[PDB]
Amino acid sequence: VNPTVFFDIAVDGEPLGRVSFELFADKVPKTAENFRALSTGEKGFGYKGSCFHRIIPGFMCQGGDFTRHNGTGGKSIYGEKFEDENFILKHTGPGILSMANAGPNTNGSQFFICTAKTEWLDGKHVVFGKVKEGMNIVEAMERFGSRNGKTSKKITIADCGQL
Repeated sequence: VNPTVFFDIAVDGEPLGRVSFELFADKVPKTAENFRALSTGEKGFGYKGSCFHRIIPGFMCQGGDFTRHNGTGGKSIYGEKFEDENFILKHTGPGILSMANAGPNTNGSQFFICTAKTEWLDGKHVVFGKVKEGMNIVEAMERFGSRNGKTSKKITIADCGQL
């Protein structure tokens, strides 16, 4: 079946709670595997200790830049970038997990958790999972965002792995 991965979220080092994601390996196996492996760290690098650098309430939470912590870095398990696998799945509402990118076929490690329906991203960003448990924790994280995306406290992935 599809893998489930968890993030344990901290706010300025204090524990907030746990989010778990279902990864749609049955429909986007290469994209799901990248996120899974970065969550376990099994390749020697990944998300543990990294931050959510951009949070816009009513839009999305963005993270995954574990090399420069500000949206300019990250890398995939396949190299610096990899292709758009397919666009079968759509941005249907809160909880959707989708890849950030900088143009066609530029996926790395950055991702965003949607907190609203974002249909204008359909066909441009690859959807590859959804929040399974802990959407309330995503809602709590949202409250530390701002209109321009800067967070008022440091939101980090204190631990992560596969359930």
